[PDB]
Amino acid sequence: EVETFAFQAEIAQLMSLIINTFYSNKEIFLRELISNSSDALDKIRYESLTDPSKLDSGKELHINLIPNKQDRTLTIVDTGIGMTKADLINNLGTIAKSGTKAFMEALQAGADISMIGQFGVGFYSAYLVAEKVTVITKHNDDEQYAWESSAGGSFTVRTDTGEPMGRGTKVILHLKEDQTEYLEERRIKEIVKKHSQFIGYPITLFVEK
Ligand SMILES: NS(=O)(=O)c1ccc(C(F)(F)F)cc1Cl
Repeated sequence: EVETFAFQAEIAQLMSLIINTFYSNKEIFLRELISNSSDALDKIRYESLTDPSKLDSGKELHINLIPNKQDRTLTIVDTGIGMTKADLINNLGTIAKSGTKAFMEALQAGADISMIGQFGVGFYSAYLVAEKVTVITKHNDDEQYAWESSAGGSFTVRTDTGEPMGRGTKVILHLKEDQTEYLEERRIKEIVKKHSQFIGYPITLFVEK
């Protein structure tokens, strides 16, 4: 059973801008998603300081980067706090309407797309490199859900029948045909070293057969 939702008009506008603007510095998508992962890990760590049972769904706090050249996907997995179904529908836990408004004013006032994370909507930079994004998530207070969008104004949400996650979020980037450099080990390593050197969780880059 799949539910289909329309993006708020302002978020559809943000996604179209990300997809249509000529902007060569696409690599910042990975910094933005790793930063969201770290924020999510901070949240469950803070909750665990006063309630250790919040880690019963998994004590390890980490980020994994999983390229798959056969599927042409880059997956970013974190064991952070996760998202409820309500969170997913509400723009993946962001204040995306007000963040988009601030972001587009900044762009007309000299800013560039790499600054997206300062406006709290960095998730949508995934569409710099992905034709489709799937988000699998598990929050302690809800079931496991799958969010998905190929832009075009709509997204779907469904209960996830896939591999149980324990707790956290998995962002699956179905990469555009000309963006497969982000599946190469040396390219991913370079981006992590450049932009994510001060992330306070282990970032493990998986290798492929
Ligand atoms: N930037 S991201 O897609 O890797 C991401 C990571 C974690 C979370 C959450 F907080 F919910 F766990 C949400 C997102 Cl959207």
